[PDB]
Amino acid sequence: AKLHDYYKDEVVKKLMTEFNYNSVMQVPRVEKITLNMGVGEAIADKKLLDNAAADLAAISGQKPLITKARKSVAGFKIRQGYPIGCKVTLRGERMWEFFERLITIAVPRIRDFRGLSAKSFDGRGNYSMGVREQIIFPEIDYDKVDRVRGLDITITTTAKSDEEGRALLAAFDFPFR
Amino acid sequence: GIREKIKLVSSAGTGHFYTTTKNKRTKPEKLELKKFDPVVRQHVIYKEAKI
Amino acid sequence: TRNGRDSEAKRLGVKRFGGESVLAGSIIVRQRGTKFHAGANVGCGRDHTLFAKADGKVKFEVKGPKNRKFISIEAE
Amino acid sequence: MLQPKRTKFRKMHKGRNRGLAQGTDVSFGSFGLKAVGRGRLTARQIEAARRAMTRAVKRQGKIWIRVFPDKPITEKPLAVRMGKGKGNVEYWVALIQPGKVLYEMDGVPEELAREAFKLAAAKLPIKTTFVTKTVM
Amino acid sequence: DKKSARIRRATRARRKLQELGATRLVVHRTPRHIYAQVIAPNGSEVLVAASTVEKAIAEQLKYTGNKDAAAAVGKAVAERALEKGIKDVSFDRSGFQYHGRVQALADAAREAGLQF
Amino acid sequence: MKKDIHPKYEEITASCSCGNVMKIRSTVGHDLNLDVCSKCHPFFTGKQRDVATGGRVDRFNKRFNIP
RNA sequence: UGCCUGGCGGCAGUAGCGCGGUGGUCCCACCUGACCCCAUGCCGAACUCAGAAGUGAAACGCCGUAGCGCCGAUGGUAGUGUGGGGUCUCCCCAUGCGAGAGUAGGGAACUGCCAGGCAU
RNA sequence: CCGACUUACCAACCCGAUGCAAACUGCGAAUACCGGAGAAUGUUAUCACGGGAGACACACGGCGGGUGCUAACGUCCGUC
RNA sequence: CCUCCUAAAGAGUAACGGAGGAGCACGAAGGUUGGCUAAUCCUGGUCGGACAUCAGGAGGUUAGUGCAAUGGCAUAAGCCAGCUUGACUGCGAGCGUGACGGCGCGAGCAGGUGCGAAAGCAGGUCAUAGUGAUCCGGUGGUUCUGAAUGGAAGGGCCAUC
Ligand SMILES: [Mg+2]
Ligand SMILES: [Mg+2]
Ligand SMILES: [Mg+2]
Ligand SMILES: [Mg+2]
Ligand SMILES: [Mg+2]
Ligand SMILES: [Mg+2]
Ligand SMILES: [Mg+2]
Ligand SMILES: [Mg+2]
Ligand SMILES: [Mg+2]
Ligand SMILES: [Mg+2]
Ligand SMILES: [Mg+2]
Ligand SMILES: [Mg+2]
Ligand SMILES: [Mg+2]
Ligand SMILES: [Mg+2]
Ligand SMILES: [Mg+2]
Ligand SMILES: [Mg+2]
Ligand SMILES: [Mg+2]
Ligand SMILES: [Mg+2]
Ligand SMILES: [Mg+2]
Ligand SMILES: [Mg+2]
Ligand SMILES: [Mg+2]
Ligand SMILES: [Mg+2]
Ligand SMILES: [Mg+2]
Ligand SMILES: [Mg+2]
Ligand SMILES: [Mg+2]
Ligand SMILES: [Mg+2]
Ligand SMILES: [Mg+2]
Ligand SMILES: [Mg+2]
Ligand SMILES: [Mg+2]
Ligand SMILES: [Mg+2]
Ligand SMILES: [Mg+2]
Ligand SMILES: [Mg+2]
Ligand SMILES: [Mg+2]
Ligand SMILES: [Mg+2]
Repeated sequence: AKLHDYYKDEVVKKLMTEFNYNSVMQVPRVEKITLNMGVGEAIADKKLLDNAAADLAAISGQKPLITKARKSVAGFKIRQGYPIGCKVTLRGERMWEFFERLITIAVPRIRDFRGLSAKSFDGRGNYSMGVREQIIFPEIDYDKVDRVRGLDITITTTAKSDEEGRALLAAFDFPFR
Repeated sequence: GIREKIKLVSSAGTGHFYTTTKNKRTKPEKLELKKFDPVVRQHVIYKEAKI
Repeated sequence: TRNGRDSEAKRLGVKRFGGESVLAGSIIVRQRGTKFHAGANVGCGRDHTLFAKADGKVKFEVKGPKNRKFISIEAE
Repeated sequence: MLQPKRTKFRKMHKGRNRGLAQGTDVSFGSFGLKAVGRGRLTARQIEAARRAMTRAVKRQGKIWIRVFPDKPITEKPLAVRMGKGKGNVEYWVALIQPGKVLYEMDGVPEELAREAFKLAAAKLPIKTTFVTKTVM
Repeated sequence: DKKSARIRRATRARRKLQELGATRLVVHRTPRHIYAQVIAPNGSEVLVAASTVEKAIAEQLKYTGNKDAAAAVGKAVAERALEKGIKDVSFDRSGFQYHGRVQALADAAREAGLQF
Repeated sequence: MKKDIHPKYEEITASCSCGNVMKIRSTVGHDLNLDVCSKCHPFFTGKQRDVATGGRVDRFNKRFNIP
């Protein structure tokens, strides 16, 4: 809750002033975080996909869903229904917790940093972001690794405009370039 | 074409049987549905036998 | 040379028109799908045949938010 | 020649050609060549009339063709009997009813237009006349 | 959207009940309150009605939106109907999935009498 | 949250270089010794430069010292 | 009797959408918890329960406005039943029926039962 | 490694305008057909059952069409 | 044998007329209860590319339907789950379609089932193709018949090849 707490007094009240939100309800809050990691190399061997699953379960604290192709595509030689990736939605206590971790452990282990981008926003205000390796999280143990592997990390928000979001992020001292 | 014919036989020893079809390649499992035997006038087990 | 085929006609359509006096059972329409929908005292068969469920008179009407056509038996 | 790039079907019933036309106004250009009679216009007749009226303005102004031949016409080979299926497609036509503006011109003087359209009309199987825009 | 997703979820049963021409005991529940009414077969005429907004029922209750407010409404209506003239009835979830508060309302009405 | 399908998720302690210590919930299942927290980091702190370009003329006058 | 609001209908775009305002006493919504009843192919998001610190931001209801949708004459034209006729692949005359499109224009729905709150 | 200047030329979606369709339809007749009610008229003209058949090569003309060349005293259907 | 058109707005309607399909498949792809909503483009995002999986927006069925075409389909007949065998036996008011043989639809009765708290629903599948008379034989059943009589053989009847 650290940052849920921080959010509930420090963040809300700053943003409160700098936009002149009359209603408090108007203040952007963070809704949910979701961690995709597609694993096309599944159609080759299915063990790989489950091996991802444990990673994403080890990072995040909860079992991932296993996603399947919506339609068949011949481009990648897949057919509708084969498992090809896995996600976790994070919503509460756990969502704020992982977030805390992301900022204050994971992201300053990025092999050579320059912050993150502040360009990656959808236009409504939901921050999307990749990670090249998965050693970034100390949840995993680097000498017990099969492969280098990545994920998306998408922070879905109640922000209305692209801009208004950025503020919400920054106000948690989010490391933008 | 491929679906064979089979008879399902009452467990109530009456003799009475139904008939149906089956893909044996794909599902080779002696089919055991439960049907109404009218010689004893009660639902009982029926078990796949050969036509 | 590659043509020359056709199927046998199915005599579909309305058998009993608006105002006609019918007996319970009588077929009203034969159709493919529910071009007409069963209304009051009217059943719908497994080939979407509409039939009277009670002696009376046939009645068509348009009703509902989709402007569908319904058939009903007034029990006159 | 003008001809549908593709069609749902190869061959069409004969049909009839009753009625008056839709498209009786000069809509694009200033002058048009309207059809008084009734008949078929073949792709070839359209191309021949088009070339005639182009050449006699020396590529000044702009020509619209309002009609388009989208009806295929079949014929039986020589020395074959009746029956054994429908014939093979040979050429394409447009059905013309009285009133159908056929071509439109713009960007030349009226008296030049007159002489351009008079030539093209000699290439057509249907009686035509010259027409102008109307305010309404 | 919740209400749209709910209304849709109710409509099949709502329509079945029309054709059968049944007096229907129809529920409605929100965070704070639960309601009941019994509608004439035509679907346009209330006969008896009971809820946690009528002061007479509420003044007992510790809270107007729980499984005990339910039982209170699930009795008032059944009394007010059995004393009217209405024994046989059909229950109408109305989207809400027969459980908890909604089911509590219903069970109590089976105790009073209402024969569904 | 469903029962007995998810991994253990518990308190630990995460001691950086700069003495910085933070109780945190994680699977890892024992206390970490990490080396660069959000306080120990050039970028977060404000350190990293951007590589000094445009030295050629400074270089040359530093290197030779000639009239 | 008036004004609000919730539930169930009739009716099924003259009733829908957009654009602009506006409402929290009650109602409704978001909302606050989650060991429990119940729940998630992961997630109290949804469903479910126990509640009332907060806000009407969204949503929802209400009010206004013609940018759209929608409705739409009168007249004329097209067609066509019967009887005549021609220059008969297509038309014309007498009589009966008479569109579609488009034009003027309409239009920001109308209405029943029950309950609740306020005002008189 | 991107670029940058320039388009003598091609043009998707979208927007506005103009057409066409037996196998297109956000429209839609006249007639025809089904059912009900009422007069007048008609040597029951109607339906059922029983005795006896013949016929199952059709032709042209009008109207609506397929085929053919809107050829045929052609050919194939509907209707008088 | 099925679907569309020709076919002239009820049915039906020919040609060596114009176009396409069938000679199956499913113990779930059937029954019921509970729940759910498509295509496609745009924006952002590790490998990841025009196209895989994630998040948001626009969109509103332009998707989907075991297999043709047509008519249907949101209360979905489309998609996912739990439990299950109504892919029941006897019958059937009434009606549709045929020259006939036949084929089709069916509410309700009786017995015994499944799902649902219940109201209810279920006699296969969104519907329309997936088919072969009679004879002569086979298999199982049978309060029938049994050439002097008791049996039996053969015959009938019901189920099926
Ligand atoms: Mg047919
Ligand atoms: Mg049925
Ligand atoms: Mg015609
Ligand atoms: Mg025309
Ligand atoms: Mg909630
Ligand atoms: Mg109009
Ligand atoms: Mg008029
Ligand atoms: Mg009009
Ligand atoms: Mg409005
Ligand atoms: Mg009559
Ligand atoms: Mg009469
Ligand atoms: Mg003969
Ligand atoms: Mg003959
Ligand atoms: Mg002949
Ligand atoms: Mg003849
Ligand atoms: Mg003729
Ligand atoms: Mg002669
Ligand atoms: Mg002849
Ligand atoms: Mg017809
Ligand atoms: Mg006709
Ligand atoms: Mg004939
Ligand atoms: Mg034929
Ligand atoms: Mg199915
Ligand atoms: Mg269902
Ligand atoms: Mg992509
Ligand atoms: Mg989306
Ligand atoms: Mg489609
Ligand atoms: Mg189904
Ligand atoms: Mg009978
Ligand atoms: Mg039970
Ligand atoms: Mg089917
Ligand atoms: Mg023999
Ligand atoms: Mg004997
Ligand atoms: Mg003997």
